[PDB]
Amino acid sequence: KAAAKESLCQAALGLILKEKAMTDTFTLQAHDQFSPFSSSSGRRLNISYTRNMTLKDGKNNVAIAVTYNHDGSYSMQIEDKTFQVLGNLYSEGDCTYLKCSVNGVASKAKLIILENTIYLFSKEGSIEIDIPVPKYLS
Amino acid sequence: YHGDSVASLGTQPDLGSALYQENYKQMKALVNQLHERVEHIKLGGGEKARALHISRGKLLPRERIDNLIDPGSPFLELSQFAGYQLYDNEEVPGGGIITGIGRVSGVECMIIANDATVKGGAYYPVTVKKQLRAQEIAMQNRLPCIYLVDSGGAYLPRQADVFPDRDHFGRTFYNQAIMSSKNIAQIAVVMGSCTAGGAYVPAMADENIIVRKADLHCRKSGVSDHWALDDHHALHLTRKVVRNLNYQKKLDVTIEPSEEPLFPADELYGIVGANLKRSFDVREVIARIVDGSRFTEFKAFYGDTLVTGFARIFGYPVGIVGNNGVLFSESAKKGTHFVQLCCQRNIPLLFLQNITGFMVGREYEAEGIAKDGAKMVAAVACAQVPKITLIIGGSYGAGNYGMCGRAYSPRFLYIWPNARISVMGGEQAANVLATITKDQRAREGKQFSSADEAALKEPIIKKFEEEGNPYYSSARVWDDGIIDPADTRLVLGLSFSAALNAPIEKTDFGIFRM
Amino acid sequence: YHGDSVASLGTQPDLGSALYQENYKQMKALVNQLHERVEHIKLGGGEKARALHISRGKLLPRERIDNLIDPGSPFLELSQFAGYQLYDNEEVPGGGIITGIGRVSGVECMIIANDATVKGGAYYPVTVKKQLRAQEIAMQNRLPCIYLVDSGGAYLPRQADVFPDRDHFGRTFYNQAIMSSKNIAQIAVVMGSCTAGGAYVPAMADENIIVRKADLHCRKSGVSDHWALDDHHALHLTRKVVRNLNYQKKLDVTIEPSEEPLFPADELYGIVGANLKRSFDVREVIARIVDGSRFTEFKAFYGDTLVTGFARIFGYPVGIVGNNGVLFSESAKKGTHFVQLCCQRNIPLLFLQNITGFMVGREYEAEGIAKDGAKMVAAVACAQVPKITLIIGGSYGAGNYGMCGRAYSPRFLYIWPNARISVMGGEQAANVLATITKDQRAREGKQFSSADEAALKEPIIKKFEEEGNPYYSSARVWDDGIIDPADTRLVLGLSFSAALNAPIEKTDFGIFRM
Amino acid sequence: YHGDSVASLGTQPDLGSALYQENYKQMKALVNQLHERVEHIKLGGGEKARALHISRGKLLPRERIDNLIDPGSPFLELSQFAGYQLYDNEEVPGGGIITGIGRVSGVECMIIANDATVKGGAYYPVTVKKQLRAQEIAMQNRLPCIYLVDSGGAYLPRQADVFPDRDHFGRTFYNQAIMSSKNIAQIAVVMGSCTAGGAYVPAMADENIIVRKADLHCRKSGVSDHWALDDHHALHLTRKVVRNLNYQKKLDVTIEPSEEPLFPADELYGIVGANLKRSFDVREVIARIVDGSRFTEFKAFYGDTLVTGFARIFGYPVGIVGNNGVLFSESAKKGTHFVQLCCQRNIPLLFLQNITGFMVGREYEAEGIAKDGAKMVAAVACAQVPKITLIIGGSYGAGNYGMCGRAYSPRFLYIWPNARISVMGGEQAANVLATITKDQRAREGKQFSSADEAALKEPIIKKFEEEGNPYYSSARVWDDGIIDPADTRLVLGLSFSAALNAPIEKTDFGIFRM
Ligand SMILES: CC(C)=CC(=O)SCCNC(=O)CCNC(=O)[C@H](O)C(C)(C)COP(=O)(O)OP(=O)(O)OC[C@@H]1O[C@H](n2cnc3c(N)ncnc32)[C@@H](O)[C@@H]1OP(=O)(O)O
Ligand SMILES: CC(C)=CC(=O)SCCNC(=O)CCNC(=O)[C@H](O)C(C)(C)COP(=O)(O)OP(=O)(O)OC[C@@H]1O[C@H](n2cnc3c(N)ncnc32)[C@@H](O)[C@@H]1OP(=O)(O)O
Ligand SMILES: CC(C)=CC(=O)SCCNC(=O)CCNC(=O)[C@H](O)C(C)(C)COP(=O)(O)OP(=O)(O)OC[C@@H]1O[C@H](n2cnc3c(N)ncnc32)[C@@H](O)[C@@H]1OP(=O)(O)O
Repeated sequence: KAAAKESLCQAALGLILKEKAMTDTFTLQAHDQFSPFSSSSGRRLNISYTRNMTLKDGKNNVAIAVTYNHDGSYSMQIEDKTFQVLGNLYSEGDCTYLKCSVNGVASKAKLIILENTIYLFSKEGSIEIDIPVPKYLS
Repeated sequence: YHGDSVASLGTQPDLGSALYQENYKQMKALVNQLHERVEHIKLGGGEKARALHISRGKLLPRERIDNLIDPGSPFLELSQFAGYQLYDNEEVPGGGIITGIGRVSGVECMIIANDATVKGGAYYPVTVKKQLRAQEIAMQNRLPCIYLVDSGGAYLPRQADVFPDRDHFGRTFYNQAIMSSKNIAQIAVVMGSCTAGGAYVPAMADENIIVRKADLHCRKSGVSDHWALDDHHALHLTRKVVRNLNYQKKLDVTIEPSEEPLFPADELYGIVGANLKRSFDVREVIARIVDGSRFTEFKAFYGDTLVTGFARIFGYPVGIVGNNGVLFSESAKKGTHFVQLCCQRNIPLLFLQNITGFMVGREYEAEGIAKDGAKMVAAVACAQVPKITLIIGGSYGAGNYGMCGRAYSPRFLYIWPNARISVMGGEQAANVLATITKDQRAREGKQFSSADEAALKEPIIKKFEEEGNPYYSSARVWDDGIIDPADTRLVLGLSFSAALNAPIEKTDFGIFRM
Repeated sequence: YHGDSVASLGTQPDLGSALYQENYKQMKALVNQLHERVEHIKLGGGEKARALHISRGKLLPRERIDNLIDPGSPFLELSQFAGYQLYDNEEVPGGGIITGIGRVSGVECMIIANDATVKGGAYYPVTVKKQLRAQEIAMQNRLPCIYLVDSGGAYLPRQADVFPDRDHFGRTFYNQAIMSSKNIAQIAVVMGSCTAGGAYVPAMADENIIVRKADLHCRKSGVSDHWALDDHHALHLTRKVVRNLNYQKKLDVTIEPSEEPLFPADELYGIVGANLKRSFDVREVIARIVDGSRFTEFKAFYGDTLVTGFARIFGYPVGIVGNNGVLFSESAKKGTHFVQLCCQRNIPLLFLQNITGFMVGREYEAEGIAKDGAKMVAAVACAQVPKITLIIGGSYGAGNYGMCGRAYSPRFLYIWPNARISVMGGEQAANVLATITKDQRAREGKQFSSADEAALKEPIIKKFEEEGNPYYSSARVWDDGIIDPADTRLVLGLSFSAALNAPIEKTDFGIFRM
Repeated sequence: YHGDSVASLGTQPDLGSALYQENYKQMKALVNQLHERVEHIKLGGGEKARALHISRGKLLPRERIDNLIDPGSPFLELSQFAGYQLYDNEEVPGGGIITGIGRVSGVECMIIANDATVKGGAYYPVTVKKQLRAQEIAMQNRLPCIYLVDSGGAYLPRQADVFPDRDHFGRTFYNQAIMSSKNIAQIAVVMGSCTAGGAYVPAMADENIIVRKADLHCRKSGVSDHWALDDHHALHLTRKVVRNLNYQKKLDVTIEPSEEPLFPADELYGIVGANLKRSFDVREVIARIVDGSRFTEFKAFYGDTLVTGFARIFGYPVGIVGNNGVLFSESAKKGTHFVQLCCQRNIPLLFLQNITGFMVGREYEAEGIAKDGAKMVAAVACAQVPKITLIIGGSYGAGNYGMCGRAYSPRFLYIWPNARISVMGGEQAANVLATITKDQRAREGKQFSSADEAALKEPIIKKFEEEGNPYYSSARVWDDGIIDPADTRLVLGLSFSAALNAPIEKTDFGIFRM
């Protein structure tokens, strides 16, 4: 069946968290370990950052607007509905597991991004969401 | 060994106090007004020009910034209020240009993007001033510059203020050349039309990226170093170029693990309030911003009006100098001593200005205060460590110079929404002028009436009140921004981080007039 | 061996020619007007304030300068026209301050003297700008500064333009401190009242001289280093202090015996005239000013529009670059080559600007001209040899930048009484604006009438014509003075002499975009 | 942030193509021949001298190298083909000396070992040239030198070419002294007889190791610093000495994790082939050698004949410049720009030469091509970053100079087994000579016959063909070795690693003739 709104929210959160993890890896090597720039906060002076993202579900293309709240939670609006999502990645055994709350509903899954496809494996099932290629290259 | 404990500043304020309630109300109102105005400026040139810009297929400048910087990286915008009601009938949001510091490919860079929506990206005088300030910051802190050129040239109806003089438009190119000579990367991205007087920016740059849709420039002129299909591709290419810069950050100061302050920052609203007549202990602010609220005061019982000490912000060492009352001889000497000490040990300096007006005291023997403040002024001017100034209250007279005002080239300067800056208080200036005219017309035997006294006094009062407004001072580029106090710590962190890119070099002092 | 002969430039002009007669008439009229205005400015604040100043026993500032400098030494005054009709109703002769370079005890020094007659010596914004320019000159050329302080503080009704910003009043003190750190002597002579905000100047200075009639300052404050009975005694003490400076002039360029030019300088009046539409050969000017009229041209047949070569002025070597027509690609490349060559050999540079307007040619393919002029701009900006610019004709557009305008920090910049400076010609700007509005309102489907075309065009024409006036440009400090052409050689000599005080250091260039 | 993707070069070649098959056959044949010749050279002086050397108890030089270097470390031998058929009747394998770079005790060192088997270790002129080249490499890259001295002195029948001149035998000692002055370790191991003219090497060295079986040298002369029982003990002592050197490698470039190229290297055989008349895209080679096949081209659509860009090899940054056709004006300007850029950012440079002959085009207006190639030549000469040249095809005329030939001191220079090097193509030289003689003898009225034309042409053709052979060029030391293309990447890695030992210092440029 067609993927719901919440699955797309979880996938977007996972991609953002992977970007944060990469930022941490780069920070570890650098001299300036504690610089505030290395945080993935997305803070701005007197404005709240909203990032426009596009994710491909099946044939359909779905646009998510992710607002980086000050507290660290994300306010993602897709279509006419706004979802409050807070989550984190931690490693269970050897597999990266995303635990995330969407509008206060807690869900646990294991997240694998290979190439342009995000796989969320959970008890309910597997959800695959495709990052569109920039197509300016490749 | 780093295990012994240290005493921490700060006390829990009285939330039940009526004074705290009233101060909180006023400061929260000021911050809400600031946020609303910033949102309106963020909206840009207008729905008309925004729709036109989108129809041409180009991205809005804020979207350009969002895609350019690293994902989730904080972006430090500067001078969001340039041109705010500066010109009589023309609304120029953000000065028509967006300047900030952000992390691209793991490197702090200064990003300068023209806003095409505002008057087709023409260059108002304030726009030139903003750009020159940004270039100065990048030169001083040794930061790569990225230009997102969507320009329209000088605003012709105001050419006399844009073209001819030293700090006018040409200085831009001058800065570019110089920063190229000192090996500071210059990247130009021609995301708009390559109009007359615009091609100079790509030609001066070290590397170019040009969006496809002059055509002669990429194929034959060879000005183009890279050629991009559209905006997204151009931004990606820019990130790749920045990576290829072959740069590594060199820090030369000791680092310690960072720790949050012990007290919530929003309490500042209650402590400071909006009334300058009431006073407060700067130690409260210091406790709210520094790491772990740990502070090591220096000469605590001498010159109590100045508060000087050492602390850490996000693990970096800082020497903090702040006003706690009327500055005196002992305070000036303490400040000079502390500045020398910090310069010797290569520690960044942070000034907090809360200069107190002289309405309280008639004379204050300006001669001795001057004789001592001159020493502090010389010491501050000759210093070479990074200096960051923050104006949390009034700033008047030579005290502003003594506490590292704009003339003394601090790396950054911010003001809180409740500041006031002017040469003197309005009433003091009125009294001075009234006395001058009275004495003169007595000298020539003319009679001075009280009606004339009021006639001189009132316009001066209103004019000084109007000119002291933070928005008035930030409309011109007299400060790098108005910041919500609740965020102050964070901003300082970012600022200091950037200031660490440049190496710290030794300080040379003039003759210390003993 | 230095015996082989060299060909000399210059030809005898046709005195009988009607064109020469008319040009001579016009230029002589301009020079007479300039001389009359200078005399009126020299008269000072007015007979009222002059009588009051004399009654107090103090000397007039020009008399102070006359007694201070060496007997019979020439004095190079700067910016005599600052504030000329700058403010609407207030007449501010000379900007209220007198700045110049003169020889004291055999040492070139920069003298800065407040004029007490003009508004009690208050500081108008233009006065601050003039003083900052003088301090910048002294810093760059490493000249001792002598202040003759008779001040009145900031002009309160204009505080917003004098106190707060970076290039505002405080920068003065900043400069003082810096120039003390780099071992450049600072001498202050308090010849007037030590009012509020004035004591900072003596306190910052290395050495002080105070005229007796604060009293506390000499006896107890100890700010006073010397104590003089009156003005004459103070000036003598200043000369003694300057002698005690222990300084010797170090020159690092080859010197040859000087020889006068072969042709009279007044002939320039006939050659140049007052009409910019007519053109002339810059080689005539070069022949009139350089030593012995000897000139060694470089690349004479390539880029003929630019003329570049080597000569000597009062025995010093100079590289001369001047415009002889519309600048082109080849001219830009020749200029870049010549600038590199002169920088390599450590030779001072002298630019002569006679930029030609684009009214003659519609397009001139601004893209290629820009692509090449960028190289020349970069080369000029990065240069480190002393640079002196002289504007003998029109100066428009980016050509002004290419020929070392103010933005590029020439050590000096002078203009002839017939110059014009602006971003473009007036009619060109009018056409540009008319086309923009026509195209836009066509885009929105609105009709554009010819009456509207004239309505836009005429104000722009008048405004550009007014703003291009030499007096308009020199009222603001956009140039260091308007000079009679007949004296040009002499002025240059003095200027170059001063510029030789500082050592010449190596030039670093950015990436030469090939 | 380092997460955004980058496009990769390279395409899968058509294995089924007949052209690919034929090219693969030819190149594989060339490589097999090269390997066989190298094996024969490795066999050494001969079974006679090898048995004699073993009977004396001494180790063979290759065994010495094997025991000296770290276990399993790769060893980079240089100039394995020196003296290959250089002298008419005398076979001199390897030039009689073995030079290479290897890791001893974790330090890159330059090892120079005399081969006693070849003519008793006498010094042929080519041997002196090889040793001087090795010493030059070590000096430039700041590498400790280890000498395994088993010498026999100069080859007397050729003394006139070995003893007297500047680059003759004495320069060896000169280099030693200089490299000792600049603190570059000199270690000498006297593993053979200390004959006349040999003791100078131990005496010049910083430290000595002498195998027991002069006796006077260790006991009384005191030249001996260490005294070893036999070869194995001497090599162990050498490793201990190297450890005691107190040296640590200082790198000043950014490093990234290394990644293998996306395409197999052996495919190069098919792509390049052995026929120079056919051409190929250098981008294929670049894709085969650089890390991850990731390449960031610079000015792709201007001067398409030159290919310039940035890449990484084993994590180090490199700027790659290669020929893809006939060089032109735009190509030269692009190359100059790229060289300036790389020098500014302190990035090593890698040149790939595939100069195309002028047989295709009669004139090619050599004047303009020269006028532009001069700029590229100057830029390459003045550069200071490490430069490594690789000749993958033809190398003719001034293009060889422009692409950093031997005269321009690249840190290393290698050639593929299919290269050709000469001043011109043979037929072009024949035509030039024929035209010269024809025109001259026409000038004197003499008749020129076609038989004479063939008589001049044929010897020139054969001579140029013979002299262009890679083996001819490597017999003399014109290159540091002939490398199998399939190993190219690896070699470059090692080379660049060694080049990183020396610090990179700033580049000074001459006058850029615009
Ligand atoms: C360095 C040196 C030494 C010298 C120089 O640089 S000399 C440079 C000369 N400039 C040009 O040659 C650019 C002329 N512009 C154009 O060619 C275009 O306009 C663009 C490119 C700006 C894109 O703009 P666009 O075409 O996409 O939209 P538009 O609405 O047309 O944009 C707003 C409209 O610009 C009008 N406008 C008024 N004054 C100016 C002005 N000074 N510059 C530009 N535009 C202006 C404005 O009045 C109207 O809007 P309004 O007021 O009616 O609402
Ligand atoms: C650094 C920082 C951080 C801060 C500061 O520095 S805050 C400095 C405050 N200034 C003073 O505290 C000096 C107050 N002057 C005086 O005490 C005297 O005046 C002297 C000392 C100036 C000598 O002058 P004098 O007494 O010999 O003659 P006088 O004719 O009186 O001189 C002209 C008359 O000055 C009037 N006038 C108007 N505006 C000003 C003005 N801004 N400053 C001075 N004078 C002014 C003018 O209107 C009238 O002439 P007019 O217009 O009627 O013709
Ligand atoms: C620095 C300055 C300023 C000056 C000088 O340095 S002036 C140095 C003068 N040199 C000597 O004083 C060493 C004289 N050698 C000997 O004393 C020995 O020979 C040893 C030590 C070389 C060991 O060699 P060995 O004795 O173990 O074996 P051997 O077969 O004998 O070795 C091969 C045979 O060497 C013959 N041979 C021909 N030419 C030479 C030559 N120039 N040097 C050495 N040998 C040569 C070769 O023709 C024959 O072999 P071949 O050609 O018959 O097959």
